Amino acid sequence: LTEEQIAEFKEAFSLFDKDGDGTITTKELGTVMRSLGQNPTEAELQDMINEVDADGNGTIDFPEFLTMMARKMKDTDSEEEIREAFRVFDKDGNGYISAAELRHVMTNLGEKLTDEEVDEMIREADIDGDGQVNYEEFVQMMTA
Amino acid sequence: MDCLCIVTTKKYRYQDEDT
Ligand SMILES: [Ca+2]
Ligand SMILES: [Ca+2]
Ligand SMILES: [Ca+2]
Ligand SMILES: [Ca+2]
Repeated sequence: LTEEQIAEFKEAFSLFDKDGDGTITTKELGTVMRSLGQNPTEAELQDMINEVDADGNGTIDFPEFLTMMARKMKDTDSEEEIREAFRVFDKDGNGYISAAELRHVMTNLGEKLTDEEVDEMIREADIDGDGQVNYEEFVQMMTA
Repeated sequence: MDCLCIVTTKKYRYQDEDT
């Protein structure tokens, strides 16, 4: 794995963690998943975690984090993966991402992207140039 | 799901860095 990527993931890990313990909990991520315009219950909150959880404890630990990350870092057989990021980017649930919802998520995570950066990035998967990224456009970008 | 969508977001945001 590229050191550059490692340093980048370091940033992500720094945003999910809010206790300084070094482990991803349900209470920490739940807070972010809340700022996304949603409100999940204990059943939903663990459902999301179970997706990453493979040990059976209900917590995003390091062992699962490595495998989980490898499952996306080199994801080119996107099955449920498409939906994951699609449901995180598509807040309206219409199936079309834009500088509308993307801006919100980019700011929610705390990445170094301005409003102009959002529109620019949006044209990476935007082939027709409609200002939105559809499922087809996303598939041919993530899987291909 | 969550932390993984971040990895997906990073991949999608890393894919822009090409052309
Ligand atoms: Ca923590
Ligand atoms: Ca676990
Ligand atoms: Ca949408
Ligand atoms: Ca489009």
